[PDB]
Amino acid sequence: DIQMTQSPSTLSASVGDRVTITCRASQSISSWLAWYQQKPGKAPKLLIYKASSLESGVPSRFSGSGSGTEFTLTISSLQPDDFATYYCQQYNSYPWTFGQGTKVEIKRTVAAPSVFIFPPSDEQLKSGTASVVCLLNNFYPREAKVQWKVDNALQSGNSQESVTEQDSKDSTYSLSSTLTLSKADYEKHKVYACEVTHQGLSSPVTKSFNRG
Amino acid sequence: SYSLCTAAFTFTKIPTLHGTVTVEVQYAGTDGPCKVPAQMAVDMQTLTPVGRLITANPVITESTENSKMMLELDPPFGDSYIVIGVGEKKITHHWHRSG
Amino acid sequence: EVQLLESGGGLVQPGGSLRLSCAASGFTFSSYAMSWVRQAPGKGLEWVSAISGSGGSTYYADSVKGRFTISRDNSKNTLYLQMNSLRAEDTAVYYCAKDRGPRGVGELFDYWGQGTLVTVSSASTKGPSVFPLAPSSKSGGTAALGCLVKDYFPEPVTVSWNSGALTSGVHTFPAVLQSSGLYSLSSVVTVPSSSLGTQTYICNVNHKPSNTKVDKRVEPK
Repeated sequence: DIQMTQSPSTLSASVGDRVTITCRASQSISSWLAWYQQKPGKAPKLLIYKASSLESGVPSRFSGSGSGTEFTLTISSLQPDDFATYYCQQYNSYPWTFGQGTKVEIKRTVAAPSVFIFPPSDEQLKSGTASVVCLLNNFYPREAKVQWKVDNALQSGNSQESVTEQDSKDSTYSLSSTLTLSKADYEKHKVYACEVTHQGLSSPVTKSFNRG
Repeated sequence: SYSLCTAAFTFTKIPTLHGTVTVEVQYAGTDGPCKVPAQMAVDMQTLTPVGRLITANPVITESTENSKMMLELDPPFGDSYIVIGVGEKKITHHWHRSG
Repeated sequence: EVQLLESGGGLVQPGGSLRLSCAASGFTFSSYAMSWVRQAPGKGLEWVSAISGSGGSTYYADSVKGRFTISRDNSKNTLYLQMNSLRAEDTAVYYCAKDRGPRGVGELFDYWGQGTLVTVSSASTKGPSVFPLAPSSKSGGTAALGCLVKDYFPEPVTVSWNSGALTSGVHTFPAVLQSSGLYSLSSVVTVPSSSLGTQTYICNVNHKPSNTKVDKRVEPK
């Protein structure tokens, strides 16, 4: 099966910059190679076929080059709607295999997150469980560190986080750490806090509440 | 019943037989055994199959790379384009019949 | 006007069967080759199967061969994919794409549909629990509220704010698979400092698999 492997697996750049993605094949495939773009939640779109031929509707900053084994996709000047994951595909023979993808992200000024905590709703306590939620809002870069401290004791194996895709207006990220405990085991502690360590925070910010 | 080959074909020893024509092709693929797509046309115009294509039901009978194949077709008089394939690796040549 | 619309996906037990459809509309179907490409949630695109414009030729991927069957009905402009021995690893969004060139084999995938989700598991349809994310932080941070959608299966859940009126500052992060095998989702929105007693905020959760659409009013505590 012809193996497509792209490089790199993750890209960061600012608008106006030139970015170049790479795709090496397991064997020689001359110019039989396409490129697609996929935005989060949408279907892929064909951008370039036969290595350098643009598909009608694709802007001029997109270009393709390569033959035999090493092909590259180039964006002359990154624009705010070009951020997506880009796949590689050889149609030299069947089965038409793809690469693993390349995620293009927008660089921006470091942004500190507004941190919020939410206590469990009573409604849920009646059910039998309790979940505290820690929300990091509109911060860059994506790399963050959220820590749960219950009565100043760090937690592990009770929380689950999830970061949103880069926003289109301000190129910022947003994650949410959900700490879930039993109602019996929740009721015994008092203070609940999430510690936040970011690249755009001078000192760790922690927002908490004491009840239970 | 076989599927059509999905790889690329080649044009080796170029060629008549007082009416019919013969051409040898080289298949660069491992999905054999598949149907070899061969026909004549007037190209860039939804390649309408003209001609006859004499060779009976051509198939790459082996799953090994770079197999050779003898194909004989009945091209029409005048200029024509012997298409060997189907897809984006479809090769095309030029023919002229005794005018 | 090339419009493609996949239909026929959902939840099925391992070893069962399900068949997908794809109604193509904007081109001469009897001239173009169509294919099926799937995408596991969080991973890349894997090629499943492709069929010719006549149906005389049909190709499959090894992980799928001898279990799926691709079919075509050129009279009704639809395309099918019969899946008869589904496993867990077949869980993906299945796309219906059309060849970039007429009378081909499926070398390229010109147009794509948005897809239909198939989740193969032994778990049962479980409706979510939506609990408010009451807003406090007493001229505050800038205010923040939301909803916690918890313990649902399968994955498709859609949440909207104020019957689609609230749309700025909303954050719908991806669902996290909890250790129980059930998903949990958080949706949040930042609103102005003042306006918290004036305009009321409701999150509308809809879980089409369990028919549990709900309107949870988020009041301040």
